[PDB]
Amino acid sequence: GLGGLERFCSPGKGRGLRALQPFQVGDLLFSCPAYAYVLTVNERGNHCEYCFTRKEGLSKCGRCKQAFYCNVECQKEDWPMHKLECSPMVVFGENWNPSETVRLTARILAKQKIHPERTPSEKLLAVKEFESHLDKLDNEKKDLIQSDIAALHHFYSKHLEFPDNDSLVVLFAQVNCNGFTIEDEELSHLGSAIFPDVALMNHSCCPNVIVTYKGTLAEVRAVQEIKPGEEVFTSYIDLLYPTEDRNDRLRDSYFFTCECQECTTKDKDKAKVEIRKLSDPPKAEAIRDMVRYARNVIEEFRRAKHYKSPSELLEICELSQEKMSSVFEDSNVYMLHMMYQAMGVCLYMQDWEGALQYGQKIIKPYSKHYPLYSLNVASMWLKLGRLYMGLEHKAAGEKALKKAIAIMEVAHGKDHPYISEIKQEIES
Ligand SMILES: Cc1cc2c(ncn2C2CN(C(=O)c3ccn(CC4CCN([C@H]5C=CCCCC5)CC4)c3)C2)c(N)n1
Ligand SMILES: [Cl-]
Ligand SMILES: [Zn+2]
Ligand SMILES: [Zn+2]
Ligand SMILES: [Zn+2]
Repeated sequence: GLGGLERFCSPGKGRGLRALQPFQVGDLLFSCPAYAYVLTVNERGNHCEYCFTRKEGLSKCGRCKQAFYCNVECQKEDWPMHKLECSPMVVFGENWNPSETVRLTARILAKQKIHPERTPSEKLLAVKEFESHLDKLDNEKKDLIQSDIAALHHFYSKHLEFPDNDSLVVLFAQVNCNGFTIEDEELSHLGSAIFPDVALMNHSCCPNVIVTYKGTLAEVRAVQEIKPGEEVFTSYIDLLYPTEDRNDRLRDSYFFTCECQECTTKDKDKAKVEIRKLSDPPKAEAIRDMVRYARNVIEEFRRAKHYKSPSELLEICELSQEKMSSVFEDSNVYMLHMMYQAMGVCLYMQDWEGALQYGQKIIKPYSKHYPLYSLNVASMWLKLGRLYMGLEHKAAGEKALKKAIAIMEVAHGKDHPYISEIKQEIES
């Protein structure tokens, strides 16, 4: 997080990261070891707790029987963090339920006790310097923070020395906006982590780098050419959506609005909210009304995922698209969102043919709307590839897997484990 790069003051943005040497597409700018990290509960059996390596036959922790490790080195090395939960899981059993944010924050506190001094993950930005945005948080968020502090005390009281409430409020607020989610090759949620030097990068909607993970190591690779003196920009938000949506998301979490070329011009708003070529052109009240509808349905579906059944979820996706299609083309990003969700439901039901059908409809417009080396696009191709291969559509499967590899070679690097894994899926 230092070679050929420096920390600097980005005008209008704040502290950021600047290139001192050229980078080409695919080049590693830096990697950043996790300051703190946690494997999500639902991936326990499938990944090592320490290093996140996926493989069959992982060795169980003999003390709690809940954690899984590659070997005794992984087990020994994870202990300073694992010790925060090992006995507590035995004590609490099925009542053990700290949120992932609480789990990550407990680790931060343990890390601060064992290694109080600057770590390699903090070459340019320290965890203590993270923005909390505490003065901008509403009462609901502050209430949620108090519930996290209560939970932290409740589940970890035998294993941490707690700072005072005011300090923990700041730390939870910092975790809330600075934590990264680590996702696998299909963008499935693996865990949460703190990558301080990665957190230094400012936001653009035409970013020049992409963040990926090799185990718990964050890696930062160029997705456009970067010249000496140029700022290194990552994206904090999902780039599928139009300018207002993007900025609503930025405002919600980080209390700023973007000033990049995409946001200034809004040149891709029309193509993203692609309107049908009707006989009578629609009127702005009807566009505005359908946009509002779409955004509300997306959000209602987000919640519905927790309590509704799979057939009810598909019905929502189908009905939403039927209503939206008065005004929107199928390549419209809001239509794609719902198809993407319907694809998710099919994969969950193990309806492999139905999932393939949705994926086939998503992929080409989805790829046009995202930047060239989007992990969202790579993930979609990978899912198609695997669906095709399972149904013995070999040529289509090879082709989709190779489209995924093409993106991933740039984003993850050519020697990444995922690529070796996917190349073996083709050679098979
Ligand atoms: C006016 C202005 C200011 C700008 C800007 N770009 C950046 N800024 C500054 C940095 N700002 C923050 O408030 C902030 C607070 C914290 N972090 C780091 C986390 C970001 C999210 N990720 C990830 C979070 C979750 C997972 C998804 C990927 C993003 C973590 C580090 C940044 C305003 C710009 N273009 N304009
Ligand atoms: Cl977003
Ligand atoms: Zn254990
Ligand atoms: Zn391991
Ligand atoms: Zn922007």
